[PDB]
Amino acid sequence: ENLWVTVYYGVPVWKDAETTLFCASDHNVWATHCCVPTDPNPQEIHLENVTEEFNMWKNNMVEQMHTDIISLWDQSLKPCVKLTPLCVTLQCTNVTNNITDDMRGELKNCSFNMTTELRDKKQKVYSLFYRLDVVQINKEYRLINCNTSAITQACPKVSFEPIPIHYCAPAGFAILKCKDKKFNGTGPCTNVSTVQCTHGIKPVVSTQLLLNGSLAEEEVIIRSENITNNAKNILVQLNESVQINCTRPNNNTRKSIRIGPGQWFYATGDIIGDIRQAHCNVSKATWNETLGKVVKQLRKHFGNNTIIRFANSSGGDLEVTTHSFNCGGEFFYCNTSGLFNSTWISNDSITLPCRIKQIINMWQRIGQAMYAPPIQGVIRCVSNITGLILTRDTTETFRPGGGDMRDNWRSELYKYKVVKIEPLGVAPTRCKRR
Amino acid sequence: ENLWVTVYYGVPVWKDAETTLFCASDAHNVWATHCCVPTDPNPQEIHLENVTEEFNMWKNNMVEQMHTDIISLWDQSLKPCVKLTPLCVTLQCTNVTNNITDDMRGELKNCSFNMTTELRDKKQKVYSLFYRLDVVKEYRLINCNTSAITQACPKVSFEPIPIHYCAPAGFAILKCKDKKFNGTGPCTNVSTVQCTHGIKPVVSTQLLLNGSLAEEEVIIRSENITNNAKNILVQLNESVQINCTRPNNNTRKSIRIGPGQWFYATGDIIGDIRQAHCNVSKATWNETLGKVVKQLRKHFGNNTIIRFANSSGGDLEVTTHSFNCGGEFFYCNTSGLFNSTWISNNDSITLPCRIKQIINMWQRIGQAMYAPPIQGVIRCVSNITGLILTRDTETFRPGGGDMRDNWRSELYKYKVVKIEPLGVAPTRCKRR
Amino acid sequence: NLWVTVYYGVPVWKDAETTLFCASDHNVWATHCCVPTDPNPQEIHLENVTEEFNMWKNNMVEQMHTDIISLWDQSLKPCVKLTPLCVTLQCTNVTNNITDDMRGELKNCSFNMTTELRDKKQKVYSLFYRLDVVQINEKEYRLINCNTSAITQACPKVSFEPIPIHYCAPAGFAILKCKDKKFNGTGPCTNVSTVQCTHGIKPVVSTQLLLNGSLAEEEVIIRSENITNNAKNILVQLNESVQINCTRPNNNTRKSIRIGPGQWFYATGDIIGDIRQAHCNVSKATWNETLGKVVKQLRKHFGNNTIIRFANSSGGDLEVTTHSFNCGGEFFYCNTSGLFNSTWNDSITLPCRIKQIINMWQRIGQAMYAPPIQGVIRCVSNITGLILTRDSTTETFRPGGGDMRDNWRSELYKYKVVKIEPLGVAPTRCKRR
Amino acid sequence: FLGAAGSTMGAASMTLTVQARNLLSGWGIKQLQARVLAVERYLRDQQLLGIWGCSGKLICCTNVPWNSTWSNRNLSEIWDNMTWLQWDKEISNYTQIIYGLLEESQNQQEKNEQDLLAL
Amino acid sequence: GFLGAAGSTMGAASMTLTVQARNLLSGWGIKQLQARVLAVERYLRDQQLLGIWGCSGKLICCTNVPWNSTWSNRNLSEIWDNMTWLQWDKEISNYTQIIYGLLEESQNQQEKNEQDLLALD
Amino acid sequence: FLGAAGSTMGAASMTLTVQARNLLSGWGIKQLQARVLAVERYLRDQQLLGIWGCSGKLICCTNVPWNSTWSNRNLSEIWDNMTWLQWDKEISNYTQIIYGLLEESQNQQEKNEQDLLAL
Ligand SMILES: *[C@@H]1O[C@H](CO)[C@@H](O[C@@H]2O[C@H](CO)[C@@H](O[C@@H]3O[C@H](CO)[C@@H](O)[C@H](O)[C@@H]3O)[C@H](O)[C@H]2NC(C)=O)[C@H](O)[C@H]1NC(C)=O
Ligand SMILES: *[C@@H]1O[C@H](CO)[C@@H](O[C@@H]2O[C@H](CO)[C@@H](O[C@@H]3O[C@H](CO)[C@@H](O)[C@H](O)[C@@H]3O)[C@H](O)[C@H]2NC(C)=O)[C@H](O)[C@H]1NC(C)=O
Ligand SMILES: *[C@@H]1O[C@H](CO)[C@@H](O[C@@H]2O[C@H](CO)[C@@H](O[C@@H]3O[C@H](CO)[C@@H](O)[C@H](O)[C@@H]3O)[C@H](O)[C@H]2NC(C)=O)[C@H](O)[C@H]1NC(C)=O
Ligand SMILES: *[C@@H]1O[C@H](CO)[C@@H](O[C@@H]2O[C@H](CO)[C@@H](O)[C@H](O)[C@H]2NC(C)=O)[C@H](O)[C@H]1NC(C)=O
Ligand SMILES: *[C@@H]1O[C@H](CO)[C@@H](O)[C@H](O)[C@H]1NC(C)=O
Ligand SMILES: *[C@@H]1O[C@H](CO)[C@@H](O)[C@H](O)[C@H]1NC(C)=O
Ligand SMILES: *[C@@H]1O[C@H](CO)[C@@H](O)[C@H](O)[C@H]1NC(C)=O
Ligand SMILES: *[C@@H]1O[C@H](CO)[C@@H](O)[C@H](O)[C@H]1NC(C)=O
Ligand SMILES: *[C@@H]1O[C@H](CO)[C@@H](O)[C@H](O)[C@H]1NC(C)=O
Ligand SMILES: *[C@@H]1O[C@H](CO)[C@@H](O)[C@H](O)[C@H]1NC(C)=O
Ligand SMILES: *[C@@H]1O[C@H](CO)[C@@H](O)[C@H](O)[C@H]1NC(C)=O
Ligand SMILES: *[C@@H]1O[C@H](CO)[C@@H](O)[C@H](O)[C@H]1NC(C)=O
Ligand SMILES: *[C@@H]1O[C@H](CO)[C@@H](O)[C@H](O)[C@H]1NC(C)=O
Ligand SMILES: *[C@@H]1O[C@H](CO)[C@@H](O)[C@H](O)[C@H]1NC(C)=O
Ligand SMILES: *[C@@H]1O[C@H](CO)[C@@H](O)[C@H](O)[C@H]1NC(C)=O
Ligand SMILES: *[C@@H]1O[C@H](CO)[C@@H](O)[C@H](O)[C@H]1NC(C)=O
Ligand SMILES: *[C@@H]1O[C@H](CO)[C@@H](O)[C@H](O)[C@H]1NC(C)=O
Ligand SMILES: *[C@@H]1O[C@H](CO)[C@@H](O)[C@H](O)[C@H]1NC(C)=O
Ligand SMILES: *[C@@H]1O[C@H](CO)[C@@H](O)[C@H](O)[C@H]1NC(C)=O
Ligand SMILES: *[C@@H]1O[C@H](CO)[C@@H](O)[C@H](O)[C@H]1NC(C)=O
Ligand SMILES: *[C@@H]1O[C@H](CO)[C@@H](O)[C@H](O)[C@H]1NC(C)=O
Repeated sequence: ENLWVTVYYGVPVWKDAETTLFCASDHNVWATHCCVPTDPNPQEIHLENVTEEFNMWKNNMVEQMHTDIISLWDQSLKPCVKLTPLCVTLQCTNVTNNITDDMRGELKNCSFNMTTELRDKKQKVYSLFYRLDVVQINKEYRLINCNTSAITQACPKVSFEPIPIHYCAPAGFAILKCKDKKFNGTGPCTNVSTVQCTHGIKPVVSTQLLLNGSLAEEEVIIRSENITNNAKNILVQLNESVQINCTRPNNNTRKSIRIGPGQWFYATGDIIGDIRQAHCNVSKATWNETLGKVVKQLRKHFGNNTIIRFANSSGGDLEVTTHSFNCGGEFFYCNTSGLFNSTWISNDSITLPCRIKQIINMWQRIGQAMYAPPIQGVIRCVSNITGLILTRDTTETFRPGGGDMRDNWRSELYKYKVVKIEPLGVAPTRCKRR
Repeated sequence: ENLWVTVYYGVPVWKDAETTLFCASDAHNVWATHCCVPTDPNPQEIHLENVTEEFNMWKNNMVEQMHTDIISLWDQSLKPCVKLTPLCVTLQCTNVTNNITDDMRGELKNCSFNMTTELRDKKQKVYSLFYRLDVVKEYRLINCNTSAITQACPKVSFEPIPIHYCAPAGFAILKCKDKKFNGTGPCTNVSTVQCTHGIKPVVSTQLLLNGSLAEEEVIIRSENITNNAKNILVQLNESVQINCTRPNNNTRKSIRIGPGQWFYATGDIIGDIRQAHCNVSKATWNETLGKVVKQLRKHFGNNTIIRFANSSGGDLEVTTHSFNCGGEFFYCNTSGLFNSTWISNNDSITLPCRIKQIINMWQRIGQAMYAPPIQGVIRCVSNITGLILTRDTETFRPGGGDMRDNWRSELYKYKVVKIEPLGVAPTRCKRR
Repeated sequence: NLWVTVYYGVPVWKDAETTLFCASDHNVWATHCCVPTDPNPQEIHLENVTEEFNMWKNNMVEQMHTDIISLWDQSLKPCVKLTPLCVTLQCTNVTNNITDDMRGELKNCSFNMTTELRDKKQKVYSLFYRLDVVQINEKEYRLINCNTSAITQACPKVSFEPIPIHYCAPAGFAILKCKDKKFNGTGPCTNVSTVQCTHGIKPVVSTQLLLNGSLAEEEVIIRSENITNNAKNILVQLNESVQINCTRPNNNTRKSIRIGPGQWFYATGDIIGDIRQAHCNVSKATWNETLGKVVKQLRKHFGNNTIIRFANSSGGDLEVTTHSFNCGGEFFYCNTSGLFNSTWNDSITLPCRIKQIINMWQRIGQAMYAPPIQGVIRCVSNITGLILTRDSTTETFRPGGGDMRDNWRSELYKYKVVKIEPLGVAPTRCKRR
Repeated sequence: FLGAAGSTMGAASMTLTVQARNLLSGWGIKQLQARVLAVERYLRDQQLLGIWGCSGKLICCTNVPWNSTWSNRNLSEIWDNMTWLQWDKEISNYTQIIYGLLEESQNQQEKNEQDLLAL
Repeated sequence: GFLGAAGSTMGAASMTLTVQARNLLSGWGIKQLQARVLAVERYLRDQQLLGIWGCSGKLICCTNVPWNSTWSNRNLSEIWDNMTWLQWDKEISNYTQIIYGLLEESQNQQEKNEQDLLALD
Repeated sequence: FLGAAGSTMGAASMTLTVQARNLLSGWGIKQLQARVLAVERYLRDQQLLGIWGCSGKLICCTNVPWNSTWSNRNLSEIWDNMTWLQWDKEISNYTQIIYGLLEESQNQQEKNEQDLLAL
């Protein structure tokens, strides 16, 4: 009867939105990239009496994190030496040395003729290679990727060590965070707070096992888009970490070869001391308890009258059939088949042998290749297993999987949503102009 | 007399201006990865009731803007492609005599050469076919003694699609709707639009293909028709249909150059080897020229003779008609369309064509593109919507020239103006 | 009693560092400095302003340095990389019309190189200066900077002649200028004006002596960060110019060599007529009076009874040991020891050497090849200052520098960039409503 | 900052300056695009408030009557039992109508002011 | 519609100020970004100027600067009707800066006068 | 432009239009950054004046009293005998405190206007 339109500005409302996020932090590629410092104060604002709907599989923050890592990774390799001049026939024989375990035949001693600083001359050089880097054509060999792409040597001073990255909203935007300790992955969430920046997320790249992520507050949280449709990956988050001790035991050196006028190649040099197999150690008791925790929670979706079995998985690609792990400066491909072979019906340790690969084709791309410079000395890493990526095949059987990469970030970004602030609006009041 | 200054904001006035326009499109094409902004169906036009705007197509900066953007786009799309530097070796060539239906006599050649392969320590012997226009028994390619030849990526299409130019904020585009607008001077039926009608970026020579038609009669336009050194653009009232083909069933041979580097060579030809040609309706063409003649006489006098004849600048950019038919480069002989004397007092026309693969485009000579071969048989059917004519009784000939003249045939009705919303006028009030 | 009142448009500022832009009026600084400026001088005088200025740790200097390096490098991007020519050379010591002073200076070098087709070769020859040719470690020679880096040929149509450059503030910023004459690079300055753009500064590249630029208003001005610290340079600005004229008296020819796909290398061709060494002429009387003025104002920091003596350079590469007079496309390395031998007919000549493969800005991963100029070069320029270093009862001064920032501090010392902060608060006898 | 969200409409209006301030304050082309957009969004809202005669205010009262069509709820049951998110959803289909009406009203008001000043 | 009133008389077009104003602020890609920045700068220069003159927030601002017959010696009947804004803009183009300067001076004086009136309480 | 910078504040207060009118009017990434920042700084000041209720004015009086804490100098020695640069040096730490008070005052005033207009 006597109500009039009053216009208000600064109204605390929003809409779901897709915008551009920027990073912040605290010769690393991400330290160079994330030039914006974070505020030591999280500035987290609790929102009382709200029920926000979240969906981790529809979250565009995932696409940006993926896009940003690909872009950064590639940009950092642009101003580097190409190894196109190394795509020549190699003459390779097996390394004869004090070689133990089953490493005999794993390494080869390759000699070849490459370019020099002088256009009129070639030089005879040699280097060591792992079997996984070299393809036989006969003692005649080629590097594996010379038939599809140029191989770029990564710049030796560039560090790809993951450091925490914080994603921050631009002005006019905000990030809502779900604090429900039991959050499903989809649906309404109570105890939602607003933040400016996310917690730091380390851009760790791996398959099968997820290393150095966040832990669940209680039990195991099992999240998948459908569960029923076994084609989807299951992301399993643990409330306890499992420590894994990894090493490359050989004492390596480098042989620096000049290949042109301001360009050089780092060859794997002679091995100092005996040759041993690379491997990872997982405490057995901890691992068996961890699976028991996962299986108990997994049963909630299948029944408490069933059987849960694990498989060693399968595939046509080392990136997914083995545990892809980046330790220090070298890429490991570890055998987890003895880690996932139990069947669950209701001091000791397991050693996982690991293979080392030097020519890397990341992000499942074909047209690009990177040569990982060899690392001097002996390599040791200790990592935290914080979660697993599993797939499913009357007994149910589960196996290690992943490799899409996006799934390695969904596990950290599932609690965040980006919204757009819409500060202008109207409502009826008793107040009239003039 | 107590009159005071009042300030108004939102005043509907403007100034002539130049600015940056952006592209939009409807719905692997080189322009589809550019014109990422959708257009508005029913874009809305606003008629201005009492505006007599002065337009000038030959001073229109939009032509320059369209031209520079096309050149830029063209070059940018060829950057991430395979260079053919490794093919600048000598060739050993013989003629193809394999069921040639006469009149080639070496136009198509069978060549072989020493080129690179997967490893740097190896070489390979390869075979390919070439067209005579691309080749200098010892032969070289025509563009290996200067610049470099880059192979166009087989994955990018250069098919023209409609391009709409749209004004940025603060600007508007005025469209001239007057009947028989001749390119310059005042225009009465002026309307404001946000974007152009959609122009296909066709790159033909001599004849203007797939453009807009005149609605009442043929329109003759030139900057100064009496100068005898300007191109005359002719906008036709009706289209003339032309059927163009390359009848030979070809093949594509894939040759490795290096590490992910591939060359697409012309392979063997299946079936008889025949000449490319275009079929122009004769009756339509005879009527079409008669209409042009009637209109040209309005500028030259009722007692003159137009006299059609062919051009002489034989660099194949001026004397022949370029199409980009199927992405192929035809270079057709149009002299048979222009030899007649008009005095005031099916029987189709067949034009032979000359296929060429190494193209120095946009009259530049510091760059060259190699057009990958197209397998199968090519046919295009298109609409002749206009002509480029020149003159020197006085004789008319097909012209040719810089691309700005083709694009100016569609942008001739549009002008860009800057909106100036702030202004002042007297009024009977005071601030207090 | 007093209420807060807020004002906007308040004439105050803060020290600040921001990005300045280039303003002007086929040069390398053309097309990259497209804002015409100074149609009318500004110079707004600020009465009763005593601002603090500092030549050292200035921001304008760092940007000028940074921008020049960037521009310089950008200009070479589209030109020939001289991928070939690291082949070895077969060189002959040229004696034809050469005097004893230049024996071994020029070499006639022949070599194999590629051509238009990949599997074809050609034999060419050209002349080189001794400075750019090193005997191979294995009559066989190589170019110096060929074994460690690519040499980009300088673009034949790009002029690197310095033109005046004006630096201009972005909106919201202003440049304050110190008009004092006794300022000496630091401290509070009385008579400060505000400008939008600096005076034009010519980006002249040099070492030891400062060439074309401004003169001191009254007397010789000696500026140093710490006059007592022998690790610092002394920039001396003269109040009088000294003319120097340099020449390369050799009627050169150019030999164009085709590389690969129509790329061209411009080789030094033969020499028409007599072959003679490059040199520079400096007026003797002017130079001796100039030093007299420099020492008179220098003794003020050491004592009226101390002895000042001059000496030549201590060591290092030509970039620091010799004068680096830069002519329109040529790099001269001139011997200045003859200018610095005193203790405190009518001309002195300085011998000069010519180098073509240039490593600029003290960098070693890049090199540029300066193509030859035909005919004879004659350069006339003004000496405006010196870069000196110091190292009892007697002090020794020597030519120094080489840090390009020193050649820019000498023009930018009077300017400071400030940020305008128009909002502020004060009390008043005025309350709202 | 959305700290008042979830509180009722009559409570939330107490913080309008908090939300307003934080709207503006907060390869590299990526950041310029983000910054330019933030500015454009800010200005669009300021232009609307200005064109409706609400320049400089966070709360402005107009002369456009409330239509029971848009909402037939009482004053109570809007301001005390609802938050802004709920309100925004209930009348989200009328926003463009209200905005058009507000612009028409301001134009009429300014014309009347000019004619009054004329006396 | 936008510019629909362009051919109408000055006193008719006054009813479409809203329409023109609401469309000014926006209703290789580097050039798109440059265009967006400039559109904002143009918009802001006009808004700043209205602020300086004390016309902020209004489409129609009545000031206290008298009209000079020198700028244009015409009656209201010769301006508000029988004339479009385009014609007017040309007619007084050469006095634009004079008027703008006068408007600035007036507003500055008005602000000082108001501060003094508030003080006298 | 800044001609009054060395002058008495009581004189300098009359050149406010001169400084304000020169704030907007006077390598692609660097130029865009320069332009975007100039705009951003301008808008930050305009938003802030709006929040405090001083939009559209170069000179405004508010309802926040002056505290002796910020300055115990008398009035004559503030407006005379001192420049704005000197005044700025005196009021440095007591800046954000004023801004907070100005915001609080304006919020109370807008609520009061809305309630008064409902009678
Ligand atoms: C999970 O987090 C742990 C702990 O941050 C990661 O292991 C650590 O990796 C760094 C970098 O490789 C090692 O630092 C090294 O220090 C020596 C000097 O002590 C230096 O010479 C090397 O160049 C390097 O900077 C660090 O020692 C190592 N920590 C442990 C306990 O071994 C681990 O890699 C992360 N997991 C994954 C999958 O990335
Ligand atoms: C004038 O416009 C006509 C169309 O109205 C243009 O001809 C058309 O060109 C396209 C592309 O070359 C042809 O489509 C192709 O068809 C094959 C077989 O179906 C397919 O494999 C290709 O991927 C592609 O879709 C289209 O059929 C053809 N239309 C006609 C009637 O022949 C003509 O080229 C334009 N004029 C000029 C000068 O460009
Ligand atoms: C200091 O300033 C003087 C005076 O501006 C500079 O002298 C000028 O130097 C340029 C480049 O060497 C000379 O340009 C050439 O002139 C000939 C004339 O025939 C022309 O054919 C060439 O194409 C080129 O344009 C210019 O003539 C000369 N000016 C005079 C009066 O001699 C001097 O180079 C500056 N010194 C330094 C170190 O920058
Ligand atoms: C374009 O000009 C015509 C006249 O040439 C305008 O027509 C007048 O419209 C008003 C509308 O209220 C009538 O009262 C007049 O009687 C009409 N005059 C004549 C001679 O018919 C027309 O309105 C103008 N266009 C615009 C947009 O204003
Ligand atoms: C993890 O969850 C289990 C659930 O039974 C609980 O017993 C255990 O204490 C939890 N561990 C930690 C570290 O909180
Ligand atoms: C890793 O090595 C440390 C060495 O002190 C040891 O304490 C820890 O238990 C080991 N972890 C595993 C999983 O074996
Ligand atoms: C191809 O035919 C032409 C016909 O004029 C002849 O001149 C040429 O020599 C022939 N080519 C070869 C390799 O025989
Ligand atoms: C030409 O065609 C005939 C059939 O008409 C066929 O027998 C002959 O082999 C063909 N010749 C060539 C060179 O293909
Ligand atoms: C390869 O080079 C040799 C050099 O004698 C030549 O005889 C042979 O014909 C070449 N191969 C090809 C395909 O031209
Ligand atoms: C403008 O449109 C009207 C529509 O009736 C038409 O009669 C008139 O001839 C047109 N004017 C011109 C110059 O084409
Ligand atoms: C048009 O052509 C005539 C021919 O005599 C010439 O005199 C005139 O100058 C030309 N005008 C223009 C504008 O080119
Ligand atoms: C035009 O050319 C044809 C042959 O293509 C010829 O028969 C005809 O007589 C020519 N006509 C004229 C006017 O030259
Ligand atoms: C060059 O040749 C002359 C011949 O008389 C000789 O005296 C001189 O020492 C030679 N110089 C060099 C560097 O070989
Ligand atoms: C070119 O190479 C041949 C290879 O036998 C060699 O004999 C000749 O001396 C070289 N020529 C030059 C100028 O280096
Ligand atoms: C430079 O000027 C400052 C001003 O205080 C003075 O103290 C210093 O001694 C001067 N230095 C020289 C070398 O003249
Ligand atoms: C060249 O330098 C000498 C130095 O003695 C001087 O006398 C002469 O005038 C100078 N020439 C020019 C053109 O300045
Ligand atoms: C949430 O609801 C309770 C009543 O159940 C009320 O007391 C409290 O103030 C509400 N919180 C907010 C933010 O309004
Ligand atoms: C709103 O109006 C309805 C009309 O039927 C009435 O029943 C209801 O009690 C009113 N609610 C309030 C809060 O006044
Ligand atoms: C402005 O001055 C020019 C001087 O040539 C004159 O032509 C023009 O008509 C004048 N405009 C006005 C509005 O008086
Ligand atoms: C500078 O100080 C003198 C002192 O007498 C004063 O008269 C003059 O007005 C002041 N200058 C400015 C710009 O206020
Ligand atoms: C402001 O004035 C009050 C008056 O009671 C005083 O108590 C307080 O200390 C003063 N200063 C500040 C910073 O509040």
